[PDB]
Amino acid sequence: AAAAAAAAAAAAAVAVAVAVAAA
Amino acid sequence: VGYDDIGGCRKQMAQIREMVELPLRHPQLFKAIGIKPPRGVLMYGPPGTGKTLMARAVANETGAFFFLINGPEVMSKMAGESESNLRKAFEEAEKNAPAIIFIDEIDSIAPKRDKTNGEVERRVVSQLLTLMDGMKARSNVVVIAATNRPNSIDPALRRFGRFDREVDIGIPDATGRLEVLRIHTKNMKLADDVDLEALAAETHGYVGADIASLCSEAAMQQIREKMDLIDLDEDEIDAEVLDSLGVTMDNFRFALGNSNPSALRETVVESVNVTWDDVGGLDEIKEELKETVEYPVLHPDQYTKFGLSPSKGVLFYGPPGTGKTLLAKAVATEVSANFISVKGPELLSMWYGESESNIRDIFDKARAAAPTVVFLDELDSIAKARGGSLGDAGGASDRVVNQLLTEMDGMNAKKNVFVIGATNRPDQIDPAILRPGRLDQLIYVPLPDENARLSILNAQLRKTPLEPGLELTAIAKATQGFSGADLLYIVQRAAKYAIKDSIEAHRQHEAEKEVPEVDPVPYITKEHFAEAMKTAKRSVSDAELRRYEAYSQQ
Amino acid sequence: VGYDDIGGCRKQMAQIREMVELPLRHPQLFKAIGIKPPRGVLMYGPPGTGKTLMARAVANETGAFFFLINGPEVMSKMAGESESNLRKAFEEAEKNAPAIIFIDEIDSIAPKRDKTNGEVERRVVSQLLTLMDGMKARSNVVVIAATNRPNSIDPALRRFGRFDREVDIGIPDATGRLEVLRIHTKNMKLADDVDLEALAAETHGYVGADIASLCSEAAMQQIREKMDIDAEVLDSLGVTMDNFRFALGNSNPSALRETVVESVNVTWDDVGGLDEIKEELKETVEYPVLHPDQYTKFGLSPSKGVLFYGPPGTGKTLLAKAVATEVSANFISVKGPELLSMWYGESESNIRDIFDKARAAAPTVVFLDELDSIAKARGGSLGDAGGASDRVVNQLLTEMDGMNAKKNVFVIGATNRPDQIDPAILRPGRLDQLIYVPLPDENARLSILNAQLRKTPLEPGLELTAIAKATQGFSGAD
Amino acid sequence: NGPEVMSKMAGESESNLRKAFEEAEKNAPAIIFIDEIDSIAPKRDKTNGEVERRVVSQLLTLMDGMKARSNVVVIAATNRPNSIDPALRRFGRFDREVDIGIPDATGRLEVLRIHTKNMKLADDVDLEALAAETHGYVG
Amino acid sequence: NGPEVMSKMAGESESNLRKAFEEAEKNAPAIIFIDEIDSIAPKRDKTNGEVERRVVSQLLTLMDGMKARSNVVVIAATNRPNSIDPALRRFGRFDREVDIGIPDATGRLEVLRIHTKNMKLADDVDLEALAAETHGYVG
Amino acid sequence: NGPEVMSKMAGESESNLRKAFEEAEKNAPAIIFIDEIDSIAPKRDKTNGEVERRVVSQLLTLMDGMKARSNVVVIAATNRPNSIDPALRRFGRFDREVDIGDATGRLEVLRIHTKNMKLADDVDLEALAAETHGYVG
Amino acid sequence: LSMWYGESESNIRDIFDKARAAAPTVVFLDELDSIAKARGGSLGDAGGASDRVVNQLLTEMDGMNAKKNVFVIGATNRPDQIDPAILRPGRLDQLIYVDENARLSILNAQLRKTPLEPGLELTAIAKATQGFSGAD
Amino acid sequence: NGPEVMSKMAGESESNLRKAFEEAEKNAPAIIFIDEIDSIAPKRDKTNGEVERRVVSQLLTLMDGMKARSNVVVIAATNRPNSIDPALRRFGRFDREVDIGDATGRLEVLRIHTKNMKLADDVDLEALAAETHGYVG
Ligand SMILES: [Mg+2]
Ligand SMILES: [Mg+2]
Ligand SMILES: [Mg+2]
Ligand SMILES: [Mg+2]
Repeated sequence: AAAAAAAAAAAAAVAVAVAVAAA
Repeated sequence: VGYDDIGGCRKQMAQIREMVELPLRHPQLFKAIGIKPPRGVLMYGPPGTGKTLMARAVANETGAFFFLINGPEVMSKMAGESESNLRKAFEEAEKNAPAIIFIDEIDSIAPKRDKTNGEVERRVVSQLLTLMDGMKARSNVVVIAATNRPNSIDPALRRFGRFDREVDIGIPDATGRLEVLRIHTKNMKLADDVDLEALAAETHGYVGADIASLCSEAAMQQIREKMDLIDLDEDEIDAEVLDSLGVTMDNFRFALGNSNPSALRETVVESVNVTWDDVGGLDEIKEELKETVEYPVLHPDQYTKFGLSPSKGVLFYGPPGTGKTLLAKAVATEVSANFISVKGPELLSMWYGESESNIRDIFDKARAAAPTVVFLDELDSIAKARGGSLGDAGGASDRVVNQLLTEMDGMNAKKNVFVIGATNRPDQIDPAILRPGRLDQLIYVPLPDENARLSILNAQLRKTPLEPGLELTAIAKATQGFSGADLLYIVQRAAKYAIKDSIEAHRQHEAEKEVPEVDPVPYITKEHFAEAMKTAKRSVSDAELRRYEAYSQQ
Repeated sequence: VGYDDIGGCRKQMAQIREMVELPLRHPQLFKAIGIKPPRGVLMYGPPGTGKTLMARAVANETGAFFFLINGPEVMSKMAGESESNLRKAFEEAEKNAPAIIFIDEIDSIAPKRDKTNGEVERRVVSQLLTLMDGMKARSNVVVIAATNRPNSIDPALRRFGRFDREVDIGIPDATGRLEVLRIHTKNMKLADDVDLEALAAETHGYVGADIASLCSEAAMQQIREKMDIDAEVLDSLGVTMDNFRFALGNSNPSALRETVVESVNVTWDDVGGLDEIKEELKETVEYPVLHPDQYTKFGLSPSKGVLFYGPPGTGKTLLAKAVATEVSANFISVKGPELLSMWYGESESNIRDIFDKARAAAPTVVFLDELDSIAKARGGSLGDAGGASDRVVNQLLTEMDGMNAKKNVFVIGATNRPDQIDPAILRPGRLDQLIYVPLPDENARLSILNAQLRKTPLEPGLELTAIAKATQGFSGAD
Repeated sequence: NGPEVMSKMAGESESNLRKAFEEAEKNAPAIIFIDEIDSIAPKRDKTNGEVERRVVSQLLTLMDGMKARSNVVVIAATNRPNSIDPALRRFGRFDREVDIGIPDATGRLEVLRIHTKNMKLADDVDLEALAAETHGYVG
Repeated sequence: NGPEVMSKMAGESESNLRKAFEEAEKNAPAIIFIDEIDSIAPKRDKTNGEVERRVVSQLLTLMDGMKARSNVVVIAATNRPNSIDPALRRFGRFDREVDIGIPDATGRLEVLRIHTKNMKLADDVDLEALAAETHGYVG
Repeated sequence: NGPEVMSKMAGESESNLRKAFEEAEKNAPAIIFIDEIDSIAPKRDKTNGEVERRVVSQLLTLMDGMKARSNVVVIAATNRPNSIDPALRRFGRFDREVDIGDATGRLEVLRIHTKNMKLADDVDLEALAAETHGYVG
Repeated sequence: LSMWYGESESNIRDIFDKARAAAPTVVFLDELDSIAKARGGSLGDAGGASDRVVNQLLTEMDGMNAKKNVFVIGATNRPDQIDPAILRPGRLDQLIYVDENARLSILNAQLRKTPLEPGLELTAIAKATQGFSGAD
Repeated sequence: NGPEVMSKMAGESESNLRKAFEEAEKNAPAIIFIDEIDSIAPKRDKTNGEVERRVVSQLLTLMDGMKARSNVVVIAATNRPNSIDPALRRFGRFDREVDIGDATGRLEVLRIHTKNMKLADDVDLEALAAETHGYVG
């Protein structure tokens, strides 16, 4: 007989950064 | 079910009838022309449009056997017997006669090969490929596949020779809606006081099944009044109310005001009803808006005669508290077209791809329930300049703007998607949205004039008991530089002072009773306005007004 | 359970009862009208509102067959067994008699089929679609579903034929809470002093199970008052009104249980001076929430927002604490820069969540401390993080004024730099009254000194008029 | 235990929860202690998997559904409650949340006394001064 | 080792730890050594993904829970303790954090003397002077 | 290869690295060339992904530990060697750093690249070695 | 144009890279004055961005040999505000100067696919409108 | 073709690639047509699978392992020119690409298709080949 299987691998997110100017 | 059940798309119905009968009724013309007729046909479109109904009707008129294969019912319990089950079903279908085979929910067996990660599904799809390929010319059997969404199909299944002809079962027009209404309403005791043309002229985005929902809801409403009057008491049944039953028109109005299209309930907007008399002032502006919104949706013949492509977008800009959101509300409630409300930052998401998927889904629903009016409020939140700073935080905002442009530029006269823009700061609006051909006409909402302001006050104090001997022109002349929000604030403060007077009077009355009219005067007095004027301000400074004036000049 | 248990939602009780009974008591009438009735319904609303209670009541009262399906129960390990279970369930329901299926927590078994990446779930949802509609769809059976997130369902499932009618079992009203209280206090023994009308008035956001929890806690308090076993104490318990007051002063609505504020103890007499501003705040907060009939008599919505501005330490946060402690409406104390996040969009997601809680447990008061931190001018910052602050202020603008309901949200802002606020926030409709909080005068400084010295012993001859005359430019902090 | 219940096969973690609750109800009026519940009760809105959401829905229906629970009391322990599904923080499922926080001076004295009752101390040691000088100790 | 316990399937890393600890407790008092603990004990709430949270919670339960351990000792090794979950840095889980840092002149002299015990030197060789010039060289 | 071994499945790239090291230690004393190590060494502090730190820890475990390596040498390759972990650049893992960054070498490369073909008799390689002053090889 | 630095030159750099990649080509720079602005002296961040844009344009146009045969076409309304450093010989030397008959022809080309009334002449609109343009 | 290289058996795709390459080297100096290369080469950066990486490495090591005595060439067609591995576009495998951006071939295709029917007596397929501009196949 056959059988099934569950799988949950990962995820990927995106970040936000702050910069500094010199006028 | 028969040819008289499926309705609306007459040309599509003729095409499918030719495609399914001719290679089974008369193959001499196919041999004469010299093309082998196909064996597979796809029909797609939004769910609840009539695909399965049409397939069942086709299975009815033709006496050929009709073998329905429910998508998710092809697997089995024992190791490797589903393949044998499908094979034996297909061989019986071929061996018996030139039958008709209907495979439902092809999407269940078409996960695009990328998000599968299984092996039994691979085996079953490959077996289906072999069975479809192994169809001799003498079988004379054709397959009709039913898909809810067209882009989740295995192109291997879409290749020529297996499944070549698709048909977009779309939204029926007004005539299609009227005829389907007749089909549904012909088997009912209909009162004389009925005008199905009005129902098929006020219903816009409905497709296929929600019309049935409308009918059922109306019937239920009729049951409501007849049950309330009859009062059976749930202990017997009478025999006079049934024959004294007639469907009214007000129940149809109630059903129309109650239900919405089946596609857009996911984005159902809370019911707020503002009339055209609520937008005080701006008479010429409202006239221009009415002209812009009523013409593309009602006069296609005029559009053709003009020969000029109407604009498919618009941008409201002006100072805060002038009524941009108010006009959006007025259009949304009484414009006679669908309306999907979206907030700018609402769509953005932290995951990769989800943001663009959200833009794609909202515009897909907008095109599905055509005609529609997508209201983009605070447009400068999602549509800013591109490449403003090196720190683009992954360029996700740039990607979102590019998705909006690429997926909004694919418009035409069809789908009647009208975009309403509304921004507080037009300086940060991307010029790409402002270039000619995309959002051309710009409406500037100025500060109200003295007459316009008097109209605003009368529109805000319409449903408010007020003294007989009182005028508003003095207030209008005094609040010279005010805005609509400021007028709302002054009237609100006056009401607050009035309720204070009412409550203190009631407390004094209760006290003297301890040791009829509720207040000394139910109407707001002139003194309330007189002593509520000490606390108002002007919403926008002269600097902001000058900036908006310069933007208008340029 | 019966129809006398579910309280506070008359429309939904009537709609579900008619839909479930009338087509199963007078089918001939529906053959006379011609059309079939709706046959699938999805109950949705915040948790602890009475969805499962309604299902239990229908199962108990209606004499027809009833089959119950919890969400995950259908799935199994062997391949293609879940669909076999669903088919078996539907066949068992159909074969014996006309029956009612109830699917609890449909969100587990009906994903959107577009964001999911599994296989078995997508086949289970497709099997559900075929069973609910298609060749030999269903006969003399009705399907009820219950959910907390109706938006997590594939739209193809929520079309006519599968789930045509949507009942919205939402938060009750004052009358609904009174009726629920009357239902829940029908079996215990109560003292005469209890007055449920006032208690229902003060329960500003409690929904369903919240009321039950309140009652249970009050009873437990009574049990631990007369336990310091003979029938003398077994009889004559007598849940006093003080027990209910204590339980109400202790519990908070489950919706705001996530953001429960720490119990700070201040009072109005602690705020010296600013008498007129204190009365103005009282007037603007208590009138819409206690006296809605007069507002609807005049046909105008109430004023909501307010912004304190002035020198530091004049008493802005003190006023906010006083509002938090001595007002019946719920309080959401929110920090300025707390709501920001490194990710993309999570700032606006958090803001939307906070305002959703505020509008859910209405009437509610939200305190925005240092409004100039998150709501600054727009576009001034050249070097930015992708305009995240700009999107935050735009989200605030649309959430405080947009396609909302304007039921009861009172926003109080407190900043000492009123020039850095976006002018789009200062317009009426969002923050419509700006209250300056100036430096105290002598009569206010004396009042403040008494306010902070009301728990302190002092020499009898110590007069504070000299101290007040001696401090001229001082503030409350000084 | 928190993560102890889940298995790789699809539809077996929920079976384990079913078995646990059915044994608890079949045997006697029982107590169910779930340690580190934050690992099997996320908010179902920030998560993206499928087995975790399905397990959470299983827990919700098993603790409070039709014929929910008969004289069985559920205890849970966690270090951060804010990362828990709001549907679990309600009367009927998790009636009340007790806050076991940082002991004060008296609490530290009690902890010291209990923990130094089985060892052989010297005669020169007092525990009140030690509990006074120890300030931020969590017990 | 760090990554050697994790697996592709959902709910198997915890099974790996369970069987490992059971093998440790099966026979004799045992010593466990987890090299690079920072790779499988991230700070909870700072990570995106339920598997890391679940494995962290499982480790917490295994080391300190009901009937936690019996005559078994656990040792970990990491380069950045600040990235470890604070719940793991408590008495009963990781109670003594020993700092194996840079040796001094005497320690490095010992290092040279041990390293040059199998190597063949010249007659004119000293290690004290050699140890003196080197300053930052560790191990 | 660097970007080849990295994947999105949790616990799969570490399994690939362990399988590669077991295959290198199974048959014979061999030489491992892991190319483009800067993509799979994000210094464990600038990155946000957990799989990169996990495969970094897997690399340090396979290179050093109890019975780590039995007569097998690993070779790396990168363009910027500063974006590697200081624990990766330690003794026992990458203890020798070779800088492979002139005219005589370019002439030798021209001679060894023009070896299997008779080009001509009057071709002078001096101009070919002097004009191609910026050719890497 | 990028309000930041470098990017606003990298855009023109990779535009000219696409130009030299798709040889031969025509680079139609619309509204040259808006870009050049006769860099001169402005003494600000906008002045520095304008000077960097003009220097990038000059160093990415003067480097075009007989190979790659690109061709830059500019157009403007005001020729006063164009940079003489870009009107120099060797970079861009041609000067094409651009009526009633052209207005009538433009109206007849604009009214091509239009069902016009037969009894209508556009010469009256051509004679009445003198200083108009095709857009108006 | 592209997606016709996979099977249930693990690694069967590399065996199929080796079988095809050894058949083309065994039979004659010939030409191999690999249609729809965008399915086999997923550009190696956006993908997350492992059998796609394995089949890309197998195609790389089979295209590189062709000597002078093989005398076989490979032809590959694609739809988009951007989703291709640069390692497949490296010097050695694919360097000479054509940019196909006629009426005689269209008339030939018409005379191929429509020559098996009782057509008409007043037809001119030259006009259909002239008026048909962008059709193919
Ligand atoms: Mg259908
Ligand atoms: Mg607005
Ligand atoms: Mg429930
Ligand atoms: Mg403060």
